[PDB]
Amino acid sequence: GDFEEIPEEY
Amino acid sequence: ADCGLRPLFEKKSLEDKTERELLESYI
Amino acid sequence: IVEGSDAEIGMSPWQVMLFRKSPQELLCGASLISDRWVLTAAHCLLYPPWDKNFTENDLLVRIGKHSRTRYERNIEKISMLEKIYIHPRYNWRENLDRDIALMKLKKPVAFSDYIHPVCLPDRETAASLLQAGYKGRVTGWGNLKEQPSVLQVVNLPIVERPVCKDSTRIRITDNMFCAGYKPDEGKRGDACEGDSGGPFVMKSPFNNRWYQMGIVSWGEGCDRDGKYGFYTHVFRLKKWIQKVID
Ligand code: NA
Ligand code: NA
Repeated sequence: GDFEEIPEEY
Repeated sequence: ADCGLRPLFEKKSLEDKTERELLESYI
Repeated sequence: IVEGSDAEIGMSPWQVMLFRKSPQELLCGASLISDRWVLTAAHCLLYPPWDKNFTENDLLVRIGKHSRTRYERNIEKISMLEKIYIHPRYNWRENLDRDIALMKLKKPVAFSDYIHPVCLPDRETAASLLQAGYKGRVTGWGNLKEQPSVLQVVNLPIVERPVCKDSTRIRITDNMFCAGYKPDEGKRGDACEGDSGGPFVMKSPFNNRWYQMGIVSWGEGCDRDGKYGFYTHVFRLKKWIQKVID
């Protein structure tokens, strides 16, 4: 949410 | 058995800013 | 972490963030104990009073981090869980006795300047260091008061068992220890919400290695006068840890 997006791979 | 030896501190013989507070309490 | 400070880069290379896959958020702290095993609080995964019961697929392990919210490209590593093991006598109904869980990763993680396991105590290290007045260190991305940009650190003294017991109506067990300053001591600090499962570590003066003596478990409030932080006594549950790993 406040969290930058992680790579989709994960 | 290399546990507990940090690359950027113990491995380089560098101390972090407050580890000595802990040592000084081990009395 | 209340009344701590920003960690130095690489100061806690065993620090693990338990991450929720959807909604993406911080669940808890944890620690790296080998290239494939992660240690945390059972209440991080299972706490029926709050309808918490996470499965392997609900979660990710984020290792090597500093920033709470950012994706730390080329530095952190994100791992999937293969399996979760909760202590079979974990007491969620009463007092969180034996508040411990292991997480097995799908794949070994690569060690780096920012990713390195912590030691677990043997009996002699436990006996030497788990003494009233001796300080440990707890780290986390939890609340700053009853949200940090980066990993926080606080050093706190181990408290005498009768002082721990007299600070609460909860039944304390030999599987817990408490830490924190007394109101009369002036200094303060504590773990808080979101720091659950993170490590309480001490640096052995004998071999100069860091040992995880505790796991962030519970506290009445955060950093309250006359209250203390309670930690899972890792050496006391070492038999279970080893049996699981073995
Ligand atoms: Na009491
Ligand atoms: Na307190």
